[PDB]
Order: sequence, then C-alpha cells, then structure tokens
Amino acid sequence: AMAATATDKIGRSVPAPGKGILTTAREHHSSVKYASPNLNMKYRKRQL
Amino acid sequence: NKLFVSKEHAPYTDELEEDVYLDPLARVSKDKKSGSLTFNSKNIQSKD
Amino acid sequence: ITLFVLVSVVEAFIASGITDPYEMYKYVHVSEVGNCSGSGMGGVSALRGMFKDRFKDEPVQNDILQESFINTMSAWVNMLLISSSGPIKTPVGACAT
Amino acid sequence: LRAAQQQWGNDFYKRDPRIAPLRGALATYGLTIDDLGVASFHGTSTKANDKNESATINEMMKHLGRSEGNPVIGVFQKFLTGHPKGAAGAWMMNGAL
Amino acid sequence: VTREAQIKDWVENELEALKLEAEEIPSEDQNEFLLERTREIHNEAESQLRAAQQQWGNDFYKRDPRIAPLRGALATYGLTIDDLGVASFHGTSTKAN
Repeated sequence: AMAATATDKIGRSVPAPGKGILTTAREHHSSVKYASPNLNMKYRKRQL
Repeated sequence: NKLFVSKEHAPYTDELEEDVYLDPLARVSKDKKSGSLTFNSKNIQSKD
Repeated sequence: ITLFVLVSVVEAFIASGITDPYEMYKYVHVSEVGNCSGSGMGGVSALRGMFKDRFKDEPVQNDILQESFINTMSAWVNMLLISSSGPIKTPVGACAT
Repeated sequence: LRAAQQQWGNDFYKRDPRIAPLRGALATYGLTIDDLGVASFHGTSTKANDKNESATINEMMKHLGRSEGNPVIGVFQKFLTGHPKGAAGAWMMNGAL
Repeated sequence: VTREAQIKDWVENELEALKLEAEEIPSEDQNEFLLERTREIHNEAESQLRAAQQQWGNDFYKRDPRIAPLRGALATYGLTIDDLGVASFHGTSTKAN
C-alpha cells in the first residue's frame, strides 16, 4: 500500500539513526473541525 | 575558498524536528535575528 | 569520492542558482527533496583501507566501512548541505548508474 | 477510466495535505490507522536504533490519531535471524506477509 | 479543453452542493466549514485538471502501443524522431561497446 524512504537531518554521524521516516505520517491539522469529503469512500465512488 | 558552506545546524531545532516532519505545509522563513532560513513554530501547523 | 560529490553538489546548486540549499524549503517540504545519485563501486579508498590497511595493521579510522558505502556520499551530501528528509535512493549501475 | 480510478481510488490523497501518505495508503482499501495492527520493527538490538524506532512509530501513531489503548504489536525478527546488511527489510517483508 | 469544460461544470456542481450544506449547518461555525470545504474543492479541481493534462499532454502514449516511449517523449513537446539531432554515446573506446 505504501513504500517510502527518507533521510534524517544535518549531522556528523553516518550510522546515527533518525526520525526521517516520520514524514510518511506527515499531516496538516490546522483546520480539522470537519471531516474531508475526500476521505469518505462513498463520496469518491460518487465522483467515479 | 568558501563555495562549500557546511551547515552547522539543521533548519529546524531538535524540539521542532518532529513537528516539521509531521507538517507537510511547513516552510522555512528568514529569521530576523540570525538571518538564515529556519523553521518557525508560528509557521508550523498554522492555518495561514 | 565523497569530497568530489560534495563539490559537485555545491556547484550543481550554484548552477541552479540555489546559493542556500535551505531556499528549497521555502517552496517544498523537507520530505520533498531527494537525492537519488549513486556510484558503481563507491568508496574504493575506504574498501582498500578495510581490506588491506587493516590487514597490514596500518592506522585506519574505525569508521572506514561507513565511509565505504555507495550511499555514504549521498548521506554526507544530505547531512552537510541539504538536511532534507526526502526520498533517498542510491543506485548501482556500473557505468550506467 | 484508469485515470479516473487513479484520481478517486488510488491517488485521492496525493494532493490533499490533510491526509498523510500512511493514512491515505490505509484508506485506499477502507482501512484506518487503527487497522495497522502489526509493526515489523527493524529491531537491530542496539540502544539508539531501538529507542529511535520505537519513538518514530509512537510519533506516527500519535499524529495519525490512533485510538488510545490500541498499540501496534511490534515484531522483532532479528532476534532469530540476526541482522543482514540489506536482506533485513526483505526478511521482515517476508515475515510481514 | 472538453475535460476542462467538464471539470468546471463539476466544480460549480460541488460548489452549489457545498452551499446547500452551508445552509444546513448552523451559521455559528460557518466560516471555518466554508474555508475548509473551499480549500478541499480547490484541491480536487486542481487534481482533476492535472489528471486531464497528464492524460492528454504527458502520458497520452503510455497506453498506446503504436507510440514508442522515445517517440512519445519527443512528441510530448511537439518534436519528432528527426528532431533528435544529437546522441551522447557511451563511447567507451572498446570494440564491443
């Protein structure tokens, strides 16, 4: 379903791990008072 | 002899690294004090 | 090889007009800048170190293996200049890499 | 027709910034964040890697609004097969399947 | 252009539907609802336009077997096979290659 790669940040350690792959869950929540119709499957099937 | 300018710090702080990763709309801005392009908490997860 | 790659990346960004690599993050997310370059053989100097200089007990840094990887050049690029958390995909293709 | 199906069934979330790549990949098939019941951890058996990976999965789970009391069950396969330097994700993929 | 006509018709249909939904919802929290839904509809309309542009301008030849990848890549910008005037050969200076 998903497959992604990422880098971490600027540093001086090659083997040091990091939170780079945390971007795969990146989401914006400034205005989430109401559900997006785009996330509803019935709506998408209607458009289809 | 300074074409290569190594970055001493990432554009986000360690405390704000996770927030920047999780916000897809987070963009760097020019810091008034340091003058460099860095991420700002006011600009992370903002309705603007 | 990593030094050559760092110089080439800096000069490529200069040719792109991006004097500050963080200028990209004004327009894209840190997750949206990737580095998909690679090598056919990688840090052959570091491989020679680990395989011959260590065998001869010459002074070799303890991190010669991380310096030997083909993706180490891209790692050093990202973590000296870019700071992107975008896709990293290091290819090997011999002369077609 | 395939373009419409891609737009409304597969890539409905590529443009939406309010849907994460992970949430969108799950919701493509009607699943939710809570339906991600298992996490094949890298599980290298090193302090930094294990702590960092647990923190990363926890932060994904927090940000994607996973229900409290629904931890992802972590599978550590390198306790048995050890750590290969590149077959690791493939063995974990086989185990996940 | 036919697809753009259809897309604008769809956009105004969805806008009138959103207007009816705004009439239904209480006026207390109407501004945030309208802003979120307008941004959502704008993203959807942009996605649909770029999908049409990909279908008819970029990937018009991915499905057609009568158009080679090379010919299609050239014809994306109005060029033809004859417009491929230069070939940077590998040129290894070996007989077989």
